[PDB]
Amino acid sequence: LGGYMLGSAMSRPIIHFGSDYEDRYYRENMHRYPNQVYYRPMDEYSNQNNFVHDCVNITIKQHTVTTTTKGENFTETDVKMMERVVEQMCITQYEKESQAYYQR
Repeated sequence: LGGYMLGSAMSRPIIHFGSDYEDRYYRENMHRYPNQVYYRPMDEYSNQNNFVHDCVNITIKQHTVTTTTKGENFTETDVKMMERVVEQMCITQYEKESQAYYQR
């Protein structure tokens, strides 16, 4: 966390995996997953998935670590469901300042 920020929530997205089962599983148990993602300003690694994967892994880690506190682990399914969400948020965060940076 040594030099990041918490810039916006972007509610709780819905991301239709392609299985009615997962689509319920998430819609029940979404609250354990995030509604905000940490990130940094553009300092290298800023184009397609580069920036997104870095902030994703931090926020998926922050969830991991919040649940090593409570006495849980997110199994890899929950983690992959989180990654869908945490990516969708961070892509939106790229689509703010970086789009002004590439405006001129």
